[PDB]
Amino acid sequence: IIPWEERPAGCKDVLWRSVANPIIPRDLLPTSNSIFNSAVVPFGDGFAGVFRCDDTSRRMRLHVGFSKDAINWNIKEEPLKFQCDDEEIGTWVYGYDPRVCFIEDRYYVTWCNGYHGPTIGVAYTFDFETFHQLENAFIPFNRNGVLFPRKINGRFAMLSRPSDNGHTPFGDIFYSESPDMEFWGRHRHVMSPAAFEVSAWQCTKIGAGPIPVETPEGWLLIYHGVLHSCNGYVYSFGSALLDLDEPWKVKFRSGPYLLAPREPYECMGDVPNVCFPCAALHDNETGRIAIYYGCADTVTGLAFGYIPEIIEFTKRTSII
Amino acid sequence: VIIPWEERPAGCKDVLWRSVANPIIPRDLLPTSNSIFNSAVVPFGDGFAGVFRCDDTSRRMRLHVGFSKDAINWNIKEEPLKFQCDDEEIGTWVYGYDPRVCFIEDRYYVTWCNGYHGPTIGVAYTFDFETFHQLENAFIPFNRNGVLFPRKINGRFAMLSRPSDNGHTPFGDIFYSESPDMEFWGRHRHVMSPAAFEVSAWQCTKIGAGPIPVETPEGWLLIYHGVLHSCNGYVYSFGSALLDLDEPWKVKFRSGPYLLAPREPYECMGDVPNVCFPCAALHDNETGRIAIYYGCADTVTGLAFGYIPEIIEFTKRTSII
Amino acid sequence: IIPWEERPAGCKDVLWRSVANPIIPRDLLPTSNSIFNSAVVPFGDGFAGVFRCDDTSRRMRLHVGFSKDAINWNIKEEPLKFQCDDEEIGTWVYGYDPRVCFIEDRYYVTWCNGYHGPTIGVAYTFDFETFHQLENAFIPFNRNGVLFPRKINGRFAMLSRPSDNGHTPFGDIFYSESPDMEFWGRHRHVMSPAAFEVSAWQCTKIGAGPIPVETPEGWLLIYHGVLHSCNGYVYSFGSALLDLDEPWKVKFRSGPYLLAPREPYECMGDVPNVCFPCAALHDNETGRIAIYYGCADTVTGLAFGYIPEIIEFTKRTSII
Amino acid sequence: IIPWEERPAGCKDVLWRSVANPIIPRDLLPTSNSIFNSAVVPFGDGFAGVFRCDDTSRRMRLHVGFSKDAINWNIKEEPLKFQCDDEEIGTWVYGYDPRVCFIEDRYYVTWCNGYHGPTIGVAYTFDFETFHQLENAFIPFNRNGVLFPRKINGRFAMLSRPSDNGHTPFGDIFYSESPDMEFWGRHRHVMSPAAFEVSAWQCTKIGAGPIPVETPEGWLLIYHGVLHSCNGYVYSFGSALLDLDEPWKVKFRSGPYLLAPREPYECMGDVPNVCFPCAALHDNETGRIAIYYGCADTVTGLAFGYIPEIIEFTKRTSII
Amino acid sequence: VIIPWEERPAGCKDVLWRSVANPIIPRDLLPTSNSIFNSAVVPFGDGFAGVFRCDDTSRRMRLHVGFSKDAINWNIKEEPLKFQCDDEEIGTWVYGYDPRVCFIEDRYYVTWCNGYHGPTIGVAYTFDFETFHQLENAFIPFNRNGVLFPRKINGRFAMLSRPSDNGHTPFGDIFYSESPDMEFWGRHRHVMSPAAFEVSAWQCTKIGAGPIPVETPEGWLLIYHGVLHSCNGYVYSFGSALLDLDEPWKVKFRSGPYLLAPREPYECMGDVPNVCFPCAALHDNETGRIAIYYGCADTVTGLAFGYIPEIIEFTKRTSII
Amino acid sequence: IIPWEERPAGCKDVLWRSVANPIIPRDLLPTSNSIFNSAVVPFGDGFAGVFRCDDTSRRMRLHVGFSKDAINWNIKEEPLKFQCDDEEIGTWVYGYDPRVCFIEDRYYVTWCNGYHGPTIGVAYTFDFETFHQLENAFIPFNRNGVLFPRKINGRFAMLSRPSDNGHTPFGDIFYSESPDMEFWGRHRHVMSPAAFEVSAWQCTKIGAGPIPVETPEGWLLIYHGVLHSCNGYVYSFGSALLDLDEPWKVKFRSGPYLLAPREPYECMGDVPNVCFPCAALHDNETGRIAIYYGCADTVTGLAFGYIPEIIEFTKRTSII
Ligand SMILES: CC(=O)N[C@@H]1[C@@H](O)[C@H](O)[C@@H](CO)O[C@@H]1O
Ligand SMILES: CC(=O)N[C@@H]1[C@@H](O)[C@H](O)[C@@H](CO)O[C@@H]1O
Ligand SMILES: CC(=O)N[C@@H]1[C@@H](O)[C@H](O)[C@@H](CO)O[C@@H]1O
Ligand SMILES: CC(=O)N[C@@H]1[C@@H](O)[C@H](O)[C@@H](CO)O[C@@H]1O
Ligand SMILES: CC(=O)N[C@@H]1[C@@H](O)[C@H](O)[C@@H](CO)O[C@@H]1O
Ligand SMILES: CC(=O)N[C@@H]1[C@@H](O)[C@H](O)[C@@H](CO)O[C@@H]1O
Ligand SMILES: [K+]
Ligand SMILES: [K+]
Ligand SMILES: [K+]
Ligand SMILES: [K+]
Ligand SMILES: [K+]
Ligand SMILES: [K+]
Repeated sequence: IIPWEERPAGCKDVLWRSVANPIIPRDLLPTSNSIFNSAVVPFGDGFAGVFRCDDTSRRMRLHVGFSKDAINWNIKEEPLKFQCDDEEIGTWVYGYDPRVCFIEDRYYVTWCNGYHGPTIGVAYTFDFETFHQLENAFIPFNRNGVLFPRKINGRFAMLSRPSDNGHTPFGDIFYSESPDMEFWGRHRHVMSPAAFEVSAWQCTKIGAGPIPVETPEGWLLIYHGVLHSCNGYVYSFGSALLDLDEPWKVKFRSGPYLLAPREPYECMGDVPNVCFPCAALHDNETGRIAIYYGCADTVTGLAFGYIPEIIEFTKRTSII
Repeated sequence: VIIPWEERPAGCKDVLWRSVANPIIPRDLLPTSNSIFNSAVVPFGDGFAGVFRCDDTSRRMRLHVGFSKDAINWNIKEEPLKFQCDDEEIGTWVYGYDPRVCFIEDRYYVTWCNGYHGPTIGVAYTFDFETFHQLENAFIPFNRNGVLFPRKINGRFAMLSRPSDNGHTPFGDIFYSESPDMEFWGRHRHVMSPAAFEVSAWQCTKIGAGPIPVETPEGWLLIYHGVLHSCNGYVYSFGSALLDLDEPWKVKFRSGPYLLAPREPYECMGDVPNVCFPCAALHDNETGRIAIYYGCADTVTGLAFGYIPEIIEFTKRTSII
Repeated sequence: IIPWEERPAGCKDVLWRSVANPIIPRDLLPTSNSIFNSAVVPFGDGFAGVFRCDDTSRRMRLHVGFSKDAINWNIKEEPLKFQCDDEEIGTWVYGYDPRVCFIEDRYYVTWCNGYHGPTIGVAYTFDFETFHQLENAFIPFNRNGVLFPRKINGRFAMLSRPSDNGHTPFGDIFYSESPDMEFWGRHRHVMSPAAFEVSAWQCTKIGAGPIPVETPEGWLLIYHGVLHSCNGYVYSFGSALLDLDEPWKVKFRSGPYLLAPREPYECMGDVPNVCFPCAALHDNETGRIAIYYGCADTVTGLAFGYIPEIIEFTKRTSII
Repeated sequence: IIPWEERPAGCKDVLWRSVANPIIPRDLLPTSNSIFNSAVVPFGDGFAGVFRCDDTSRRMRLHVGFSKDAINWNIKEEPLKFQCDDEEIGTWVYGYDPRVCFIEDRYYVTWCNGYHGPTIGVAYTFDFETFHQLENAFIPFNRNGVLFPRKINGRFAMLSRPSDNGHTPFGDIFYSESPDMEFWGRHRHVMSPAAFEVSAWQCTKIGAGPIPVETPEGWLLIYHGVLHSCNGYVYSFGSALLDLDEPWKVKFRSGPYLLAPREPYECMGDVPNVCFPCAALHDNETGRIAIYYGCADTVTGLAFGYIPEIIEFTKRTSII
Repeated sequence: VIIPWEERPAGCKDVLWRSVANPIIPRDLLPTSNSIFNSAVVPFGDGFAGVFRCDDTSRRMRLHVGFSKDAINWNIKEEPLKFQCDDEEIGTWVYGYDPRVCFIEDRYYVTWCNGYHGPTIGVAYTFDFETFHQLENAFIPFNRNGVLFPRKINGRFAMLSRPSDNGHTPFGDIFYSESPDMEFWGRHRHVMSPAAFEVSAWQCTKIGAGPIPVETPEGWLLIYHGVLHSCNGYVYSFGSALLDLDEPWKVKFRSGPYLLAPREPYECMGDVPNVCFPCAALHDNETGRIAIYYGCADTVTGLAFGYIPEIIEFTKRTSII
Repeated sequence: IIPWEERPAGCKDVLWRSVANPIIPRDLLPTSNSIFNSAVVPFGDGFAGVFRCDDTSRRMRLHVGFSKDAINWNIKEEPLKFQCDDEEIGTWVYGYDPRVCFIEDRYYVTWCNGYHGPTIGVAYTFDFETFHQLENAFIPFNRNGVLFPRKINGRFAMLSRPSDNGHTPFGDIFYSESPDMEFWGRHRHVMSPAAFEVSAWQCTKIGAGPIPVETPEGWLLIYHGVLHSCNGYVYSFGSALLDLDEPWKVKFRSGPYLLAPREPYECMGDVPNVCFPCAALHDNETGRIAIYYGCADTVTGLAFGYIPEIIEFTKRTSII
């Protein structure tokens, strides 16, 4: 049973913000400075997740949380530690940008893990108590690693986003596969930022957000895009539809955003003008989807909509 | 013509004061608008018309016509304005922003930052704010902040402009040019450069012309923006200068202080924080009233009021020339 | 008798903001745009200060102010002018970043003085009416000059911060001495920005804030640190303890910040996301300290704490 | 009778260097540092030109020169000074990049003229003794202004190259017309730099060189292209064919260059790795063309070819 | 195999010495070649073969096969090498540079910097140097300086690489990766970073693998390039390291001094001034002789010679680990 | 007796290169990569110097050398190590840019000393065998520190050049005084780069070269200037005359350079297009001066001229 608020009266938008935003405040932990990625999944008869909680030292750590209702979170004060046989991959430097999904028999966590710069860390859990760390999937510099929630033609699949070691001024989404969660390959380009004249909210760089959502015609991808203004980056998010069998083949890609920084909690904070989607919960029998997104790199917010309406919007407004 | 007006508050000593109704145009007036923050406004018939920059939810820059009975409450067309053009190449639409409008002699002219292998100044005319006829782009890229004078200067059309680059330009002088025919342009003259940081830092990075010049007996009143580069971005403020009536590239007085700078929440939070960008004015020489339209945070449109003679006085008193 | 508010009920922070913030508004003077450094000291029956008041031409000027309570200030409308026999040094270009302290027999004012670029200007006063300018202490480019409030083994001492001629993307704190307030030397490195992975609020650049506060466990240094986000700089502030006798030797340095931009008056304004500490009043008998800080380069705020608590926080959280 | 050297036996190149290169040395004048644009034309008995000669102050000045054979030049020691009735336009700041051609009844000179940054200066001369300055054709920033040698459908026509106020990192060629040599307009884009993967010698920026040469198949445009290596720009040059009646319409554009820096005089100098074409003399009866080019921004060189061979090369290798 | 060789010049105390015949390959060997400066060379039958980076007079980067009896005088094919691939997406040619070639078990493999939405490491194999069969690109962009080990390491193929950007990259660490199958890659391990400027400035900006690692009893001998960033550009020098045999990401010794730096006119002047870029080596374990191929000023190819044990001695003696 | 070559026949230049250049080659020492500052003085029976010799690790080290004739040098293989009781200042990181002169009773050496970035190191020797390190004169970032060869009104005096921590894109010359060779002050701006349109060889940055040369008319300062081309920096050098009593007051300053990179040893090497003057020897009786200068940051060269001729050239071509 997923978090839900009905479409506000008179609202014509395909996605609408929770009137209770933010749902997770910056100061939930005794030394939290900000809490703004919430990689959430159903777990048991409630919910679990891995949260980016930056502390008052501005260190980036991951913490486990649990919730009965997916809105009020009980986040562990101790940062998440990963078990690793290999001491060098198991060395912690930093971590941010978590994503979590269930694949076949267990939950997988990806995050941007420091190993001589940003790359994609990978781990699994059965219980959100012990996490077994796997090889980093890629060589740096890479982030916005997002696994598909089932195998594709008998291989694990992940979207990713080649980066640099700074505030990267570019970014294409890529797709890769693995037979074993250890060795990765068959890299395919998915998409590039759009031209400024076509769709400027996604003209500087783009990156995958929540775990891809399967629909009968393809994968619904919710992804961030950046616009470079004279005064900074503005992060908005939107939707695309990927081919089911070869998800690097993009079928439709929204011209308009789904959501952009509007509210004071999106516009003011540690990084102004940021809506960064990180997770979603959905129900295919009602079409309902709830999208979790970071707000100003400070707090966490929720937005709601219907999958069929998002799909119709993505096709009708498509730039491809 | 009855222009909008609010009297200055009790105890306010400022030369310009904001409308208590700001923002006068909201970001979501149209079903697909993301922001509406340039308002090129003129008297038209028994009321007012304008060309508005309305950026949509794809963050595309388009121009839309609007009409108003009082110049405060606007009815803006949902569909973007399309230009008619004799020439297919010039007529091709890439993007448009930064509109300005004025009447010269027998018709309304519209200039805008028109994409043609980069930003340049598009030119068109209209008799009715329904059909627009596009003329040659006035200049080669890169250029924007094109603003016509509202009459010919010694028998030639005249336009202020602002040589630019293809990004968020880190420099910018105002220039003046003439044309006998609205097709060929020349006699380019430098008007002014940014001020020295230690003299007037609100206008030390770059400058550009705003509203159409307003003719006064003490010269053309130019209201123009200026940029300060802080560690966290650009701050856009605006101020005033007086140009020679006959040779308007000769600046006679230029203000040290700004007239208006970002202060209010609607100016300090939005798509581009800390921007007050003036785009149009309405004025009444009988009363000396002036109403200046300005975009706020690249999100919404606001209005500010003052008196022409008080602005002239301020410009002279505080002149850095 | 220093300004004080009790720590809010339930508040676990070492420093807490005044509920009266901002204490100095942007428009206090007829031509002020912003008022955000407040170099304050006790004087006579109350308080005096040197204030950075940027005007509506965005020029950077210094003005003298007086207060009876150190909260409600009466600032002179006319900028401060300095007396100097040397016309070359005496030439005013611009001035910002003032700091003020009494040393032995008079008050000294330092500021970021334009002399072919930013350097540290120096002047004294006996009465806060007439100010007499001394030689600039250093060659450009330097700022964040902050004198010790007594001589150190017989010499005047000053912290500074080598810079460039723009929005400096680096910054270490240095220490220098002078026998005579004219010739300076014995330059020693104090500290550098921390590593991003250890303490990111202070990983781009740092600079000294208020006059050092003598304690039995060392000089308490309150200093700003910068984090470079994709959208610009975020200024926070924290604490270090310097050796009493050789103050370039850092004994303890906080990991977490003491204060970071949170309130709308800190997050929105001429320069968003800035808390810049400029002065402090303290009472060794009660342990109370009141720290003045510029907010968003627009207004002035106050924050309160106890010196023993700040000492304890600095030591327990030390990254060295 | 234009200069000529026959193609060496076995030489397969479309263009070949004079064996006498450099034809103008850097120290020809008592104060010359370098001499490296040579805007040459037939005049009377022999030849005349306008030369960029940078002095030992590294100032950029134009000088008039005369030659019997177009190879050995007698350049005037004193810079060229223009007569102008408008004192504002007639103010000399700097000048470089000259081009000279006869149109109708007199010689026109264009150059990169300082007027609050680079723009295209214009003047005329009947005798190469007195030069009369006209209005600058465009607003800054622009350079590489090159006139057509006759009117095009009753209007003067000029190629130009919108620029910035530095070492410009971009550059498209544009075309403009004027009824009167005063007011300019009908601006049209001619061509942009090529894609890196298609033709990298011309992928950063391009600019017109010699006066266009009229042929039955279009205007022969010889133009420079830049490649941005890790160690700077490399200037090469190539060929295109423009429509006769509407010269902004490009018919053919070479993939390969015609000439690139190879010789020590091209690869070592004030600006290493530069071949910058500035003029040509040609003879339609024989098809001979002689192209003048600056070498390393230090000296002037000559290269030879046949117009029909250049045309066949431009077509065969066309990237349009 | 008879590897090229010249004895050390009389009086010469350097560990490596340039051929007196340099450049051994000129820039205009082919009718349309602009420059020829990577030479990925191996023994083949009775002579030598290689894959050469020949940039053309359009300044396109292509790979060409060549053959030589002596490894000094090369017969390079006029037409660029084409790869067979049955996946059209991966088999699309955009550009290629930076080849390296070695024999592993049953065939020759060739890696190169292959354009696939930016630089990455392309991989192919050949049995005969006539037909080349392309495999998956080994990594996601941006990467280059991919260099295979000449045997499997504990049953897996192994490759050095170099994470990059899509420009003239201002950074660069060498990495190591493994693959069981020449298709999927993983077990990524950091090998080394640029040195500190105050320790060894020829290798302080970025580093990258050069020739195929050469196996010694004392480790893998890695010859690699290093960049120094002067006010006027990058200077590429090359030096030596020894890697653990079994875990080649563990560096045992790393030279402080360079082995070779741009000195000669053919190294200092050309398309990219001040570049010595090593691309291949031939060696003879019986004699200890090694011949190192290197690109000179991105224009021509040179040769340098030395003795493996003397290089090992120098690497240990001068080690900055 | 200082080295001398008479001006080549007909040569009209104020300064002329030695026909023996380069006088010091790059490979004098077993591990030298380049040898290109040579801070030279008369000593005992001949000459002594401190030389910048970068090694084959590209480390910057200073070495002592001696010569009978000041042309052919015997440079010590071992780098120079300074004696210093203070362990903090005595720590060696790197050193370059040496300058040497005799002041009153001993030889002083300054150099660009690494101390948390570049600053001016200072030391003395009586014998060119043992060198005794003093305090760094300034806080970083600074270089091109050049002492005057006597006291000025009872104080030691030094030119310097505020910098940054990279390849500095700016640079003015400053003057400072010290009563004791420990504490420094009375900082005065000497000169800034010229405007591009006035004198482009010196329009990016400038810095002092050889020790100032006393004349009856003022101090002859030989200094470098930088021009920023598209392909890098070009270092040339020229002359100014400073007031004898107040040497920050410039009396005349040359518009043209004295010398600029022309020869292959100046235009090809580790840093192309560099002539960097570092020391001079002179004879007041004859007016002869021999100027040592770094060539392409690879080798050392010599140029000769006459002090009165240099002075008249500086006056006649003065840009102030
Ligand atoms: C603590 C901090 O500033 N972290 C940021 C991270 O939030 C961001 O996503 C990345 C890219 O812009 O840069 C930094 O790693
Ligand atoms: C869509 C968008 O971000 N447009 C901006 C425009 O508003 C701005 O005026 C111009 C110059 O700074 O840059 C961009 O074109
Ligand atoms: C008027 C203005 O913008 N002044 C700022 C000043 O506040 C700031 O501290 C300094 C460094 O960032 O740069 C500028 O001088
Ligand atoms: C003196 C000097 O360096 N002049 C150059 C000029 O030669 C060049 O064409 C232009 C663009 O790169 O920049 C500068 O004006
Ligand atoms: C054609 C051309 O300039 N190619 C270069 C290539 O040689 C170089 O290795 C790379 C990194 O600097 O940049 C470009 O791809
Ligand atoms: C080894 C090396 O590259 N040193 C240079 C030095 O020669 C130069 O003067 C300084 C300023 O450009 O930068 C670097 O420190
Ligand atoms: K795709
Ligand atoms: K003017
Ligand atoms: K210290
Ligand atoms: K065209
Ligand atoms: K390692
Ligand atoms: K001076």
